[PDB]
Amino acid sequence: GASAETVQDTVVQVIEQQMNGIDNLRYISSESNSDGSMTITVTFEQGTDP
Amino acid sequence: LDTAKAIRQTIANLEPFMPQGMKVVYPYDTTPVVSASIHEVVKTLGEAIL
Amino acid sequence: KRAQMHFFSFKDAMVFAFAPPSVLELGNATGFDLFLQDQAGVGHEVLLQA
Amino acid sequence: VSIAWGSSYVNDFIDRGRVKRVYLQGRPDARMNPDDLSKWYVRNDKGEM
Repeated sequence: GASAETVQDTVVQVIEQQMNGIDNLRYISSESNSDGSMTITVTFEQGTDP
Repeated sequence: LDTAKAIRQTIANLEPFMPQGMKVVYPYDTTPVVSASIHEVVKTLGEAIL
Repeated sequence: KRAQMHFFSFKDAMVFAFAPPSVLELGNATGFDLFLQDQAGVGHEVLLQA
Repeated sequence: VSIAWGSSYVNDFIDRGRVKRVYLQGRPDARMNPDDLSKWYVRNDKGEM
């Protein structure tokens, strides 16, 4: 039952701000949606142990 | 040397959004001693050969 | 494309059907990729126009 | 006791596009000295103070 905006500022942004102090972190992205879902994708450098 | 470089590079991109009267300064920074060490020893090295 | 013209030519709804790249591990989709950001904190309107 | 002196965190709030916190701490002059705390009155069961 949440709007993109609700998922982005209540959940998707409270997480992103902690996404640091992680090794070989190349880049981070995310999505927030009407259906209420969201996903953060933390992509790493070649050679990281998954 | 790569790291200090990269950050300087990340701010260079961010400075151009900063307000009217703020400048970025680098108070502490040990990067230089690294380059000084390698420049010296490298130099002696070559005196050793002559 | 022998099906791309079929609907992509609709005011009703875009129906862009496409094929996956050479190696799937990276994509679903060929060509290029990028994100336009918001470093000024202009807010949603500008970036949307940009 | 732990809201005026011990700035209590209550919830978030968007600030120019970034979630930040909202602290609730009594005024500075009402947590400075030992008798400066006698100022803080509580509620009374029977409505009183």
